[PDB]
Amino acid sequence: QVQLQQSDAELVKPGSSVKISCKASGYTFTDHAIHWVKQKPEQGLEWIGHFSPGNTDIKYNDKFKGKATLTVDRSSSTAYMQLNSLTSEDSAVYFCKTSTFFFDYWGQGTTLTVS
Amino acid sequence: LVMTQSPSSLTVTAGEKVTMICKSSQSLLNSGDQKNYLTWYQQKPGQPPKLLIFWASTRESGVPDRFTGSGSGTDFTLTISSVQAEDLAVYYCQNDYSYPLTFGAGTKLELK
Repeated sequence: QVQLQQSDAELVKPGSSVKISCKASGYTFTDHAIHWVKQKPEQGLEWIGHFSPGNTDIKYNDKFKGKATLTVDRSSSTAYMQLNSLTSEDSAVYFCKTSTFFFDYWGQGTTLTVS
Repeated sequence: LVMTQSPSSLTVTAGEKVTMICKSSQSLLNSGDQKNYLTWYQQKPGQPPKLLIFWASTRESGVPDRFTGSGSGTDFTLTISSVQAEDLAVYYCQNDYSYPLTFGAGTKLELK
């Protein structure tokens, strides 16, 4: 089957920085762009950006330009997102997902709690 | 570009019909291919979102006929003809027309 394994949950001190991973399998990695989504603790999704592997096309949401940076490691079929300058605003579950509605596979999410 | 969903939340009994609304500030109709680029996601608790509807009305593989998307332009609805216990979720509409790919604040379905 298609799988997206996300890194384990992170508890982290403010002004600190974290790197979520998203390890893909069961599909050719380069076919589909990895999108990242922030789920606000109450209710709400925010689209962070996407990273198309192969075609190195990287879009960011203006809101997240400066907070988020999207890397990739093609040799291991893994997308990364790094979050910088963490405030308690950034406390949320972060999902990686494949494509824009043509392929529909999500990571199990990575909780990021900031105290 | 702003997506407004309503209601924020609602409570039904299983069996009853339910409707939620999604307005956008700007039209999602692309006359290029004549489709409304509006996507519905169901997100159950402890779970990632799941595609329900794309192009306003087209239902993803596996999703029951009781989910019906409609509308065009700026004014869209999702309807669950008969709510089931398995439908307890938050429903999000997403703008798939232009960057950034904004979501609504979601309609949270709860049950009695």
